[PDB]
Amino acid sequence: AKPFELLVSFLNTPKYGTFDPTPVVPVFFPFWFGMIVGDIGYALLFYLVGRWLSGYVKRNEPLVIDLFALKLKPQVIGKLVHILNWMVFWTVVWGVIYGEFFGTFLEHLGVFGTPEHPGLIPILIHRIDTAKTANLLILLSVAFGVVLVFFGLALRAYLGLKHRHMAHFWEGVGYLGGLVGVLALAASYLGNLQAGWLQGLMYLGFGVFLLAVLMSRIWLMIPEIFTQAGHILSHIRIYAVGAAGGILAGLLTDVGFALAERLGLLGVLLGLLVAGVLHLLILLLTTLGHMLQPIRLLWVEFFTKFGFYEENG
Amino acid sequence: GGLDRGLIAVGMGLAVGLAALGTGVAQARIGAAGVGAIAEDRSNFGTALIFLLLPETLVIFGLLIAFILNGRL
Amino acid sequence: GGLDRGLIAVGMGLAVGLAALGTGVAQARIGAAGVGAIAEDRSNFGTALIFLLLPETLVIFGLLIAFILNGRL
Amino acid sequence: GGLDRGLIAVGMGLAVGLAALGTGVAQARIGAAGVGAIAEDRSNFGTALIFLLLPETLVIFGLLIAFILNGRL
Amino acid sequence: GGLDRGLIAVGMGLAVGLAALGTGVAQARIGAAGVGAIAEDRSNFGTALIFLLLPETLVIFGLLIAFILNGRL
Amino acid sequence: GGLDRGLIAVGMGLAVGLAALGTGVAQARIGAAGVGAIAEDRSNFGTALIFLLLPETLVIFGLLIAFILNGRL
Amino acid sequence: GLDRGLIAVGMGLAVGLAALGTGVAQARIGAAGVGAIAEDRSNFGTALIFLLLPETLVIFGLLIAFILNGRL
Amino acid sequence: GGLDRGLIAVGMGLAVGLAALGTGVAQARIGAAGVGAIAEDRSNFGTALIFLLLPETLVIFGLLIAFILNGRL
Amino acid sequence: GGLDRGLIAVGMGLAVGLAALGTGVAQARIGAAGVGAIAEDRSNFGTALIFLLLPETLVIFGLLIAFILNGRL
Amino acid sequence: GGLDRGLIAVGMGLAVGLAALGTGVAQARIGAAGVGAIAEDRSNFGTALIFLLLPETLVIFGLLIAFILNGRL
Amino acid sequence: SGGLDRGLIAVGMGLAVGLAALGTGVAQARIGAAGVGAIAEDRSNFGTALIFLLLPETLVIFGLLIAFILNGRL
Amino acid sequence: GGLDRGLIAVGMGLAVGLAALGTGVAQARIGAAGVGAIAEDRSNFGTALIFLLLPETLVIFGLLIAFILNGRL
Amino acid sequence: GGLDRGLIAVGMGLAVGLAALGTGVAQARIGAAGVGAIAEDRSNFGTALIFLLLPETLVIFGLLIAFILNGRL
Repeated sequence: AKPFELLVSFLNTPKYGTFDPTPVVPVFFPFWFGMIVGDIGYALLFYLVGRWLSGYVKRNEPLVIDLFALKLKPQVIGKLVHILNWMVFWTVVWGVIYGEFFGTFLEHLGVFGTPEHPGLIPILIHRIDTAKTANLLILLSVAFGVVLVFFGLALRAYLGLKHRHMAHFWEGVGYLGGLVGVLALAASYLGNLQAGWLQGLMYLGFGVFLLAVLMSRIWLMIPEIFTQAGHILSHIRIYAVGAAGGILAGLLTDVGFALAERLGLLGVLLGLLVAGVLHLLILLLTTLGHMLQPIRLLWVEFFTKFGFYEENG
Repeated sequence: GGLDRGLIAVGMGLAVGLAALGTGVAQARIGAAGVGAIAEDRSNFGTALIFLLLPETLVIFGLLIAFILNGRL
Repeated sequence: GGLDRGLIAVGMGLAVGLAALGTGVAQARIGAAGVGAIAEDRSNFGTALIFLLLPETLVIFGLLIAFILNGRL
Repeated sequence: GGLDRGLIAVGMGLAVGLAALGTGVAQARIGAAGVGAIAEDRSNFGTALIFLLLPETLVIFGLLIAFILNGRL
Repeated sequence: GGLDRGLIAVGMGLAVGLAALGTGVAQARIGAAGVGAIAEDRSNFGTALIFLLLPETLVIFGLLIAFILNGRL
Repeated sequence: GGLDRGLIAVGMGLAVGLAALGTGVAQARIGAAGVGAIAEDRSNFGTALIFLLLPETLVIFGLLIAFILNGRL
Repeated sequence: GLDRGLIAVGMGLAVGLAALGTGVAQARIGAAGVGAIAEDRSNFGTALIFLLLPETLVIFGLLIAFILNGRL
Repeated sequence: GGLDRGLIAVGMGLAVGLAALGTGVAQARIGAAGVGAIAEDRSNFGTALIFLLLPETLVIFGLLIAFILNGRL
Repeated sequence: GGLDRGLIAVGMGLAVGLAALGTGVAQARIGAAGVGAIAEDRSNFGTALIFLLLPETLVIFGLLIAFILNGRL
Repeated sequence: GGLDRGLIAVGMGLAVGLAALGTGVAQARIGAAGVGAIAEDRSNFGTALIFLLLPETLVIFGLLIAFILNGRL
Repeated sequence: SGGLDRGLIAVGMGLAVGLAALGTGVAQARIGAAGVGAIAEDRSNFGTALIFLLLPETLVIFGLLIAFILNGRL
Repeated sequence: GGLDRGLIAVGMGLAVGLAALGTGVAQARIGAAGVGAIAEDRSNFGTALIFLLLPETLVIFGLLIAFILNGRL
Repeated sequence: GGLDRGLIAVGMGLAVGLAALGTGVAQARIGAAGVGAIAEDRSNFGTALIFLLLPETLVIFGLLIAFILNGRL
């Protein structure tokens, strides 16, 4: 649990007497990356890269990046090797439930079982069944964000109470009332209505919002409630990025299998060569493409909902 | 067999594309200015950065309209 | 025929989209000017940010008229 | 339901959207120059307020047109 | 009535919106120059407002075009 | 019969709107430069007015074209 | 007679696009001309000529409009 | 199929209009260059004139091809 | 029938293309600024890479709605 | 029938139109630069001539395309 | 599944890939211009310029893969 | 069905025209820079000719597309 | 064949034209800078040539997509 605080350390310290925000991101960030990737083959070559990095570690002498002039971390390099271990087993398990990696190997024979294609292991999720299941998966993605938003508001209320800073606590209470009201109302109106049950709780949430606002009468931040709605809605990208990556990998394996079939008896060699070359280059691009999104999300939403950009310790 | 579904698709496509165009137009200038400000200061960091995050609500609006018109289906 | 509501839907989508992009083309220039002025200033940023958040009511108008024209259904 | 109603909705939406675009393209330049002035003077702030508020009648004019078209609907 | 009412609706809508954007870019350049002058002179307000109000007559042109055609329907 | 009057009217609308666009585009730059000149001069208002009164003949052409079109209607 | 509406919209965008072309032309040349005016009262008449010059474009557009009107 | 002549006309009209726009921007820039040259010299006026009378061959192409396609009718 | 699916395809294609365009122009401006800053510094490069690789939310939402439309089969 | 040649005429007109537009786009900048050089120089006139006369390729190609499509007509 | 649907999805392909290519060119214009302006006197930092200019091509590959999969629907 | 032939004519025309516009907008800045450089140098004209002649491949691609579509025709 | 072939043709033309024009504007800016640099330098020609070579991959994509969308015969 310890090493991730070094990653946190790249930004400023917080004011003393406040909450220590480190331990959440050890369990959350590799979770998010695993949700993204599912590319266990990249994890394999990545593990080889980690073997090379540990080769430097026993070669304790710190390298300098030629292009970027950056002296190595080696202690912090080992901290990396640990967090790389965390993200790699997360990658492994999410790719396991996404059992096709490199793409969908079951073209020529039953590598995996599907309701359509017979195979060895009946797999759970494909990229074709997501014609139906994407809605449910996106709902899960939304719930994922609302969980961390609730954690952030709870912590902010707790610190507002501890500091005897009751104004911010009251503003948080208003945030809760408005959030639950608009969330439940949108869920009812967009989805199934069922007005006989939930209309009262929507009205109560709105009443809580307005009561907190009126006790906090002084020209407050209804636009910031709108922005925090933007914040909770912003985390949807987690599904889309991984879906695009899986679609691309499936396209690459379709290309490889078609080259294996339509190009005669000798098409397998060239198909696998081209597929490997394209796969490695697209991964070279998309790994650095994908890596920074969840840390960006954690940064902006968590530390804006939390709010710490004051006095910098 | 109604033909309105493709109309729904093209309408939401226009909405989201126009929203993306406008927000990117914002992001270009404000990001360049933020690069200048942080490169000279580094203490205007978050203050410049939040301005980059401002126009995303314009995106999520048209996303919401697209979603409700999809849910009409 | 039922093909009517798809056309009104594309009208809503296009309208709100270009309202958003006009918002963005305003916001880019005014935000760049404001953030430069505050990088000089560091104090006038409250008036700067209210200037930024000022004109956005146009997309609110577009979405509300889209709302009522949808509720015509 | 009628085919023409989709047309009038489309026309209303595009009208108000292009009006919004004109409003934004005005607001960009005028707000940039105005805030450039106010950042150092801060005393002509009311004059800048009048300058920014003046061109806004176009969109409310357009939505009045949209309202009377809904009345004809 | 028929669809031709929808067609005249879209026609007046595009006319008035396109005139609106032209007036918008006009007011953009005019307001920029006007605030640049008025920050110092504070007396050319009359000619500045006259220059600003000039293209709004051109907007009124599209107003009367829409008026006569909706009288025709 | 039918199916034509709306077409001629949307033709009138697009013609007059495009004329409006061109006139406003001209008026923007020429008026902004004229404002700068007259602010620096305060005496050359007549020639500034002369330069501002140039473009509107295009809109005049468009509106008279619309007039002859709806006369042939 | 749908052809009447078709040719109407055709001449409409033709003359309108002509208006845009002359609009941008006059925008640039007049923007330069007014700055010239402050001392170029000697060259004032020439500035009038250069401003007036691009009108042949929109009169071509008007010619197209008239010949379409004659055809209909 | 008498509807042929309508799209014939719209095609030739948009052709000549777009050629006209190309010449419009061409003469805009070259006229700016010419008056900038005039600002320091008297004799270069005829040279600048022939430069700015260069690009009209494309619109004469457009109108002649429009005439000869009309001759098919 | 089935032409609705083609309408799906054109709507999603235009949506993702517009998002691509807006992201591309934003990247153009931010990349120019960042590469200038790095060419001066070479020590501030990571932040510039961040600013470059911020705005892809637009295109990923475009692909999101695109594959939603595809799965609407 | 006539629809066939109507479509091909539409294609001819649009193609030659934006070929002309591209020529105007190129010619504006190259002519401005050449005039700016030759105003002070008045010696490289033949080089100015060739640099201005170079880009006729796209319009001559479009003219040949129009001719071959009319031969198909 | 239809007659005209193949060409309809084809013009969809064209829209997507062409707009993506245009956006990529828009990015590449400014970034390459600035990079070559620097490397004119630098002659050493071509690497950072090239790693800048390569990364917009993701915007290309999104459009081309979308066109490819909708064509693979066939 | 010759309307298919009209369609392919439209496609060929739009392809070649858009390629023409692209090579023209290239040639604008390329020729401007080249003529400035050769006014400075007077001897480096061969490289300038090469750099101006390079973008021909686009209109080449358009014309070969047109040729092969006629061959299918 | 059929009308679907013409739709194929217009889609292919749209794609290749957009790709050509994007490459054109990219080459415009980068080649202006490169022409200047090689005008003073004469030695870094490899960088300029490879920089002009790199955007052509987009119209190569256009080549391949046009070929495969022609392969339906």
